[PDB]
Amino acid sequence: SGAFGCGSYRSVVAGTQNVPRRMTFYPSAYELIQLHKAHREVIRHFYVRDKIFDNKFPGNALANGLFKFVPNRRENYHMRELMESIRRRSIWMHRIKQQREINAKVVENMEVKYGKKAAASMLCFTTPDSNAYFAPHRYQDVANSWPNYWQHPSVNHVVPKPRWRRHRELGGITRVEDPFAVQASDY
Amino acid sequence: SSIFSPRYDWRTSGVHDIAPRDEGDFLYQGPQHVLPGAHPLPLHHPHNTITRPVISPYIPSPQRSHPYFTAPLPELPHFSTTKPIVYTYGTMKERIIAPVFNLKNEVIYTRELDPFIFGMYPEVEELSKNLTYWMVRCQNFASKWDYETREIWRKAKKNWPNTGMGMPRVGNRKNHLYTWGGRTKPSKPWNMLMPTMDVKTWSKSNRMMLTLKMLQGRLQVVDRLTLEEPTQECYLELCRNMSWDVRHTGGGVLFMDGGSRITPSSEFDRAFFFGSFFNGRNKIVRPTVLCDEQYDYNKTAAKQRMKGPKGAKNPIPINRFNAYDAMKHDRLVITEGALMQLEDELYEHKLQILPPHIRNQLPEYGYLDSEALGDCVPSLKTIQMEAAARTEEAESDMYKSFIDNPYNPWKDNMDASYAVDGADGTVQKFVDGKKVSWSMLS
Amino acid sequence: CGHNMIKMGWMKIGGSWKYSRGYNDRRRVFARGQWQERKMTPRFMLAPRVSAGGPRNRYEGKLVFSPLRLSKLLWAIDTGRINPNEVITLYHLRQANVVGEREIVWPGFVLISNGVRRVPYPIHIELQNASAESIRLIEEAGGSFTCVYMTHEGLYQELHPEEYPIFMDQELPERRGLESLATNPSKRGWLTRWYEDSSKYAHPAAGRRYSHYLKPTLLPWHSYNTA
Amino acid sequence: AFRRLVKRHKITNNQMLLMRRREPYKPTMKDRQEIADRAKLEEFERKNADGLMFVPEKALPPWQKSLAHNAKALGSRINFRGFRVRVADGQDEPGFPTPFR
Amino acid sequence: VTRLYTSYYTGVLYPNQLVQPKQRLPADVSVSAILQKRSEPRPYVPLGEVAKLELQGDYYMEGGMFQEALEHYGVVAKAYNYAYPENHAQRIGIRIKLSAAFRQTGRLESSLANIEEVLRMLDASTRPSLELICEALLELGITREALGMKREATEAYEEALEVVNSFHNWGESHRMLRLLPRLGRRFNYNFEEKFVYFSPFDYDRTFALVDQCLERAETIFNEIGDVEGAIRVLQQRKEMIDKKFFNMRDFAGRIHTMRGHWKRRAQHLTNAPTPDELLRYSPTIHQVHRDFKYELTAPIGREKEVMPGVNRLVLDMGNPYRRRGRLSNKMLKDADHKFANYVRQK
Amino acid sequence: MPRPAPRFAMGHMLPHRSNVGSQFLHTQRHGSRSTWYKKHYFSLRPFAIQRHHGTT
Amino acid sequence: GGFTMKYKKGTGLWDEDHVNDYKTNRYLSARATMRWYQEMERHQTRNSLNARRATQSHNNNRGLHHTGRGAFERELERRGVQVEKYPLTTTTGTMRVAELVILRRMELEKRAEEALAEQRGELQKKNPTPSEWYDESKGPLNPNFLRSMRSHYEVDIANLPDTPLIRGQREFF
Amino acid sequence: GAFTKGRRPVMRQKYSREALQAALAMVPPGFEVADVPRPPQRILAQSEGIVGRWYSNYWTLHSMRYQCLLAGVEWPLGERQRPRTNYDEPFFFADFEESKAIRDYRSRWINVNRSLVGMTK
Amino acid sequence: PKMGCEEITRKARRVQLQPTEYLAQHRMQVWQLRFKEMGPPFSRVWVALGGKMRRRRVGRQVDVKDMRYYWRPIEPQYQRLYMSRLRIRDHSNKLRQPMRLRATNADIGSGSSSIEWERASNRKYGAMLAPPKRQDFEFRVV
RNA sequence: UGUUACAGUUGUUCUAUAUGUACCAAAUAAAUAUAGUAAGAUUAUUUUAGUUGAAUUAAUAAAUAAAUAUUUAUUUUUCUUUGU
Ligand SMILES: NC(=O)c1ccc[n+]([C@@H]2O[C@H](COP(=O)([O-])OP(=O)(O)OC[C@H]3O[C@@H](n4cnc5c(N)ncnc54)[C@H](O)[C@@H]3O)[C@@H](O)[C@H]2O)c1
Ligand SMILES: [Mg+2]
Ligand SMILES: [Mg+2]
Ligand SMILES: [Mg+2]
Ligand SMILES: [Mg+2]
Repeated sequence: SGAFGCGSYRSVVAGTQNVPRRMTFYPSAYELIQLHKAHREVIRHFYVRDKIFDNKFPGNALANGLFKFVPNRRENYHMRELMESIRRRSIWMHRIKQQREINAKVVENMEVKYGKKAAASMLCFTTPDSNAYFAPHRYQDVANSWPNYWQHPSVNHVVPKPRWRRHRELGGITRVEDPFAVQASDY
Repeated sequence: SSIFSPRYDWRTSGVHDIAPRDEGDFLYQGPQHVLPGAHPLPLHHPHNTITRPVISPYIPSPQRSHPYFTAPLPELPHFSTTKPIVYTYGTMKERIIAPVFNLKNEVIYTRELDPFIFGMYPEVEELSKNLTYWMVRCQNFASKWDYETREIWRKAKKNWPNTGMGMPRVGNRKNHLYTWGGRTKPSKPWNMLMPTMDVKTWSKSNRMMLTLKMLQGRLQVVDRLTLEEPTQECYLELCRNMSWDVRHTGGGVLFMDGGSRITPSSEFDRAFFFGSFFNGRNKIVRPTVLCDEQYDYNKTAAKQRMKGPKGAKNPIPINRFNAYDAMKHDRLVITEGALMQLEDELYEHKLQILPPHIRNQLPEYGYLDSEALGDCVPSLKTIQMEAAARTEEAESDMYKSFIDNPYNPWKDNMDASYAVDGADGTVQKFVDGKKVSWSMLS
Repeated sequence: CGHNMIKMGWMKIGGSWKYSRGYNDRRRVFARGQWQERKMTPRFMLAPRVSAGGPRNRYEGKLVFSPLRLSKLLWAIDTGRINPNEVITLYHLRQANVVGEREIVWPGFVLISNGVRRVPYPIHIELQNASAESIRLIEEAGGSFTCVYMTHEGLYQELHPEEYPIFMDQELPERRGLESLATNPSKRGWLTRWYEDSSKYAHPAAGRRYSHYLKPTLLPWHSYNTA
Repeated sequence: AFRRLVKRHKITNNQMLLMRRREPYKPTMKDRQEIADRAKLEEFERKNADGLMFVPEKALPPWQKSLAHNAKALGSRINFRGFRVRVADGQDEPGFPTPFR
Repeated sequence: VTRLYTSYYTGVLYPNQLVQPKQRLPADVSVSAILQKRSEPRPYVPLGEVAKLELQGDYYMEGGMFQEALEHYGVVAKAYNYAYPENHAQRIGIRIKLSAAFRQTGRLESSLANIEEVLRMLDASTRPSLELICEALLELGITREALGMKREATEAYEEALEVVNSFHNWGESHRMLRLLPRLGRRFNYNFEEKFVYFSPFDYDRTFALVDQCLERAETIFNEIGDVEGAIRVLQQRKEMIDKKFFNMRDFAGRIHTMRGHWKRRAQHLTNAPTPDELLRYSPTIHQVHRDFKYELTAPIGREKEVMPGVNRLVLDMGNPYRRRGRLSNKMLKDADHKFANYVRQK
Repeated sequence: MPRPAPRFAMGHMLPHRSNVGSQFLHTQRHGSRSTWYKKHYFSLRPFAIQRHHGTT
Repeated sequence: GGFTMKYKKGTGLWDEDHVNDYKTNRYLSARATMRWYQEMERHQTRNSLNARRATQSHNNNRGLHHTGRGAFERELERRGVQVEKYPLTTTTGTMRVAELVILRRMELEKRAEEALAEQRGELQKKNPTPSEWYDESKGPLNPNFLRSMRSHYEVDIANLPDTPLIRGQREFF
Repeated sequence: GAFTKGRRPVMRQKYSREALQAALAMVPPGFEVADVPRPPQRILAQSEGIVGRWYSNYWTLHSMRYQCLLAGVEWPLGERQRPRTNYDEPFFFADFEESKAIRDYRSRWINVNRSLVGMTK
Repeated sequence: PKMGCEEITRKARRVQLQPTEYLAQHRMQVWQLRFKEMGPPFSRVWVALGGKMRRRRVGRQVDVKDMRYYWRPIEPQYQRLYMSRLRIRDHSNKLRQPMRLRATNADIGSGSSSIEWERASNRKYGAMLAPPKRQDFEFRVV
């Protein structure tokens, strides 16, 4: 079974010596995302299997205690969808745990070879543009990544600052005191 | 008529009575005369803060990026989002904080919003896709019927010879030329088309519409949507207390009931759902912006007795949030449970949208702590989802003594031996000299 | 808003129709054009047939693989989609979304070394019918390739492992596949060792050859022990 | 088989009412056919001024490249000089000495 | 057919030929008040012939014949002083040109005297032109820096900047020139109609005047050694050109070739709101006055402010099912009472 | 967006059957006119009479 | 007849999912919305009840129990042994889970509102006047929001002058 | 596909370990899986569950065989086919139905070794 | 028709949804037998083997060295006609490249990779392309 | 005068003409069955760019059919011009 990262029965029969592998650090971010969504999928499958009738109208209030699935379809759903999703979630968990063990080994080797702080600095995945995604208030002075660029504090001088004032005779309406500019209208 | 036409200015007199009515007509005093309705910009809907009042800390100003708080207030308790905040390609790149309203029309505390949800800057093409899909879908397709020439019930025989009398050459004369005949290509419900909407575009346009409502300042977050009694008078009293103009003419209200902050749910509150049925401009929608993947099991007209338009056989339900209803209803009221559900359903989407060099930093910063692996306590979920999770946890004990345990599949995979039997022509699995593999039947 | 009447352009509705019958023959599927057929025979009638099936005929079991760029694999590995600490298979590719289900057609894939002249790290991958150059690159880097030439049922079982609770007897590939890729030592087939093993030809009881995994629960609910 | 519906043009000069041909400075149909034939022949002669440059196997048309490659990949797998495969298809003989030859 | 343009070809009518008005100073604010707040901390005259003479004079000044430009300017300025009343725009402009010619010839004292007289005439004027006042005090600054008053020249340039930043509209110059690329309907040929460009240095002369003011101010600051002043002036110049570009900004319509639909130019050529006026009079800051005396709808509390009527009887809500049978009418029974209790008075 | 929804099928145009038109273009029924108050080409539009079309 | 995704029919979170509804309208009144919900629930319930009735009648006609079980399973139930391999959760179990979850939610809401009232009292006692957010430097405030926040301060918040009051310009209240 | 047994289960009842053992007790001693043949294609592939004489049903017999393999129940009956690996008693057999001589493990073992050797690419 | 016409008051035959054509109906076997499609995406040429195909009496064309095996591209007008016959499908979509002469892995995959085939375990990943599996040893028919 | 028997694949007991209920390819009911397809109609002004009598080789290694229409692509020299 090649689902896990160990190898398939075909590789076992071939006898390819792939046992000693280069232990490289791997955060498994994609695998963690997939595990999150698979967990949500399993929970949703359990919900849709355990959905029972709850009707709010008198014409349909005769079957308010039954499952919305007939027993046969409920059994078939539990046998295919629910437990296939559970098996996929288990595969993801197994892969991520294997990678976590390998990462712990790599961290230990790096700490004993260089030191704690050196290994942490070498394993840190920080990019000079990480603030553009995690804290843009620290990236404002680097580049203008705003969809409304005219309001960026670097280009903010272009946005006009009208002189508004409230008018009680108009019902608290705010109105701009800037006089309009004459427009070209004939030629 | 068209402006470039002779018939455009051929009415020279008779349009206006020279005498003005002594009730509403007035004269132009001059430049300082404030005329009602006059505005420099072309506004086909000239409303103000009195006719269509906005519900936000500030009036939307060009000097402000959004008409809400940018930092938590020191006198109000601040609640962060249920999921961590990540800024993608379309987000506003600025902190959005909105006040949560109590059903007594009071601000109890304040809550951070997600830029991926309410920060996806709107685009007219995406909103147009959303609106066009919604209208073409909400059209009624059963009434698209029309008669064909072969559905006229006339004798299948030439009425008169072509050269005999002075009448023109014709045969069955049941075609469209005659007032009683039908068309060769008539309108049919099965010949009409229903468009297909992809989940990506649907979610993007819905989040753009939410961001547009937030920018205009007509988004209001409440803690609950509950009524003491399931009657309509209690709903109308709640609307009168919250200043919700649910009249057919006032600025309508669009509710998104997702439950409380501590008690979220995917089902509407029963009392509020029974009370909200009022003949006005109010609509309640499901707490979701995503949609199911649409399919078509008759793409090649294999099932001929199909009655229904070509295209997607799984269109978007009516009670879903959409650009049409968001534009028709002025205010958008959203509950904290609905906020939590939106965040939970869009978390993995925005994480997959993220670029790789930033995705590799997610477990470093702590955005991928999965409770399934035991690195954190489980996160808050809806009532139904927590019930399903508890049901799974309880039923997990039955898969212990069986080899088909999904929580531990193929546990004897490393300890077994694989043998290639060429006489049988198969590879088999053995444990202690016993064939544990299974030959599939037939 | 108009009629693309041929050889006239986009004409206006309600305009002139007296100079367009090619437009009527375009609307109605009726066609003409014997100006080239009046004297000479068509090219498909003049050309002979190389075989009864035709060139590039995709007969049953032709082994038409979809290409997989070694550069694409290395890009996925450097990006972080694929974990190099494990043995990469087609299931791992599909789960990491490196290839779409549209491309997966029996037989699975072929590793092609287009745009790569050196592999920096050892990679252990299982595929079908990799190129000699790509195999050499992987071996020089230090990895290992295994030409896992599987049947249709084996491919489906490798792509959907959750539909099978236990291991099941997987049939050996066809004669052509056995002679081409499975028992080919150049392709590093997964049955070359079994084919070279001569202890199976002596006695029928000695025909079976066992093989073991080489050597150096998952419950989501964990006890709240931190306090 | 020409356009029976004559093209209309905005008349800016009254002599456009008199002129029948749109571009009078443009040669007639057969004249410009002959002109195009002559110009293309001169360009072809300029292109063939130098001899037929023999081309390696990779810069061949698709319907010859892979055939010529497969016709000698077997001998190319064994590195030794002086192995030639006389393939039927390929570039034809010029018939005279060529500087590229 | 190509056009040789041998014969006389009448020009074409294009929206760039629209007669653009002049930016006027408001009647309340005065140039005298601006200077004070800065210091705190008709008869017949052959005007066609004198215009020929003034054009020849400015041609001489541009070619470098300063004395001839000066005498031409003197003649035409005498003519204008006779032809126009006191404190006239053309009068003050021609004596601006005269002071410039004096300064170029080397009579710096008389140039300064004439430019101060220009300043006092501008103060006496009611609504002078922004371009006129900017050019006047630009000539003032150049005369000051020629005399040796570099700080005062920088002060004049900075007051030009502060006037143009407070009274000049940066988007009015390209209001009718911004949607012009949408007129092009061909992509293979004549595709420069989709890329028609109009430089602001030709359609906003106040912009060019202030640009030259800031350039000279930066030069003087670099000569003196005032890095702070140089940075300030360069920042303001960059902000001005950025405002101009932003007001010229616009997205693209259809890219490829469109056949027909010639009546879309009515929609293309319109008083399209410039970005500046859009962001200024956004319907939320500059709200629309809406009086309910002329309306049939009003807020919940302000029910009596609606347009009045005679013998108004509230029948019911227009429930479209009231036309149906007795069961539908029974279903629409208490809705009217509940609506009344909903819109009751506080 | 895979084949965005057609603008002509948006339910805002029920036109007379013309020469050009898509297979998904819902035109007016045979024998029925597009505009309701246009009994003739010279028929006027009723001043205060409003015919609710489409939705309720 | 023919192929239709019965494996998807009934899989959504609600009854309206995976229903080919092509007879709707862009605006639905109160009666139209009530009938839409009624028809969705009726479609689901009619499908389920008709399937159950057909299955039970077919089993009874074939001579089995209405669930399809036979004499072997009946004798197993008599002896007391478990018949099926996987006994799934019943309606009573699902309703009990929903009930206990809702009760836990209610208790958590009680404790949360207690703690939140405590924190709000502390914050209001600490801050008598509004913070930096009460400024007009970028634009006007909103009278509706001010009338909603009136109850949080001692001074009059909704009373706004016509001038764009600025924090550092003039001391408020 | 819906008539014959193609990729499709035929017995939907999934019994517990005790129900599997109780269903095996009603099998008479002396019964072997090799006794029940595979029904032809034109015969509908169905399973009535655990009824009287259920072992006579080929599809019910092997469906229960797979369920006992999952639940870990010792299968009392024999294998569907017994492989002949060595030359022992009986040293000769009679088969008027010409199937035993070709279905023999020893007869098909050598035919595979002939083909494995005959490959000459 | 009219609102109360006798033609519509009485019932008649009712038209049904018409069946569509085969998706690959307009690709012909003559092309697949004669030519083959070569070249990069936007420079594709259909080539057919050259030479004069003719069956003569015994004793003519003895020297086999003249008969050469070589492929030459067919006339561009014929290639355009044969490519338009493939363009027939989905005419209004201008962003859709013409159909290919021989089916590819991508097309055979798209045939079943849609949403409406996600549950069909069969006809997935080239089931008909793959060779057949071994039937049961006790296989028989009636 | 009426009634019988004969009905179109043919009937009036050979054939031909004639005729078989007001146009003998008889009449009634269904058909988009299909005519290498003869012809007739084909709904919407104020417009915005190239050619007006060419091309024409059945069939082994020869640079290229041309006109019309729709999209689209080449700012290289020079006294001016030049729809490639
Ligand atoms: N083409 C195929 O044969 C195919 C395809 C996909 C999956 N599978 C899986 O292969 C296995 C055996 O297939 P087969 O053709 O040999 O037999 P089968 O699937 O035709 O019959 C298996 C028997 O065991 C029962 N069973 C199946 N899964 C069970 C489980 N998890 N626990 C208890 N009882 C269970 C079935 O209901 C039936 O009685 C099954 O798990 C099946 O789902 C087979
Ligand atoms: Mg074929
Ligand atoms: Mg075909
Ligand atoms: Mg006769
Ligand atoms: Mg052309």
